[PDB]
Parts: sequence; structure tokens; C-alpha cells
Amino acid sequence: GSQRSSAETSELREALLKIFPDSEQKLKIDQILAAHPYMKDLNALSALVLDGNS
Amino acid sequence: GSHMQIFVKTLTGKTITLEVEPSDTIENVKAKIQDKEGIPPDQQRLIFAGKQLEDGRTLSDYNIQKESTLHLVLRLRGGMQIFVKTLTGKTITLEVEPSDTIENVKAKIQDKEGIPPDQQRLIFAGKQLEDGRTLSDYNIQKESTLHLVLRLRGG
Repeated sequence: GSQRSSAETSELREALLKIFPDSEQKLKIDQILAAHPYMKDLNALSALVLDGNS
Repeated sequence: GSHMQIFVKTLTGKTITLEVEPSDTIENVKAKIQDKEGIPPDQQRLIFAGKQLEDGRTLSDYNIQKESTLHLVLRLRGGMQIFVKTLTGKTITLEVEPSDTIENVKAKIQDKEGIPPDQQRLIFAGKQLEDGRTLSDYNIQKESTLHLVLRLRGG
């Protein structure tokens, strides 16, 4: 119910880049984080990366 | 022996060590994870160097070598919150389940804000959502943001 602080977003970005390391994924990760500022669950974010819901 | 060791990193910090064959299918690996950690294979999504792995292909197909490390993403289930942003700057908070229909979701919006479902258009990942589908049809996730567009209505 609280939008991510910048540190929370950085922590999720760094974890996602470890899982999804290609250059195209890096851009999609950032677009997903920007579109969903309440998401804090790494499994849920990974689902949006895996199924192209950017 | 042709067996070999591989590691499966979960998103909870735990690393699972498995004994496998290059001829093992991804399907077999998920059964090994269930035997080891109890996680049902239907919840498992295995990833190697950024690529999602298909059940009917082998470790060999994917060039998964000894000491290779995979990541395990879990499919989430059950009740969750989603957030619905309006043009006027409101963020509505909804309690939902993956099996709720878009129709149900619009009814939950009507309960909170009085907005008629026929006036509502819901957008997720740039796509307009159609009434007879469910949240899971569109892969909508826990804490995701949807955008609510209000149609012109005569009243």
C-alpha cells in the first residue's frame, strides 16, 4: 500500500538484473518498475519480466 | 558416471543443490525440487542465464554444465491487492484473487467509488481488459497497477 522508496526500487532492480542479465531485459525491468510502483515481491516482478507484460 | 551437480537459487536466499544427468528434462528437475523442497512442479518456473526453461527440453539442450546455477521463480496464488489509478489522481486499492473476472473487478470498483462498470475501461500493460476474462488470463500480479479510464456516459 506504500509506493517503493528509491532504495527499495534499487534493491529490486539489482536482484532482477542478476536473474535477467541481457541488455533487452535491463530496459524492460526498468519499465516494469516505473509502471508498478507498489510492487515489492520479486516473484511477481519476475512474472512480468518472463511473460512480456512490460 | 555421467551425473553432475547443479544449483537452484530461490528468491528466498536458499540454494538447492541437485544431482542430475545432462539427459534429464526440465520436467525431471522440477520433480527433484518437489522431492527436496516440497514445491509443486506446477508452481515452478526455472531460469538459466535469463532464459525460461521448457518442461520437455533437457539440461543438455540448454547447455547446462556441471556446477551451473539456475534460478527458481514461483507462481503466486491466492488473494492479493491491486492498485487502480484514475485520471483525477486517485489510487483505488482492491482485494482480489487471480480467478476474479474483470467483471468482478469492475464491481469492486463500483462498491468503492460508485463508478458504473459499463463506464469503466481497465488497462494493464497497455492492453484494454475484456469483461469475460480473469486477472490470471492477463498475468496480472500482486500489487500491480491498473489504469482506470472513464468512458463518456449520458447518465
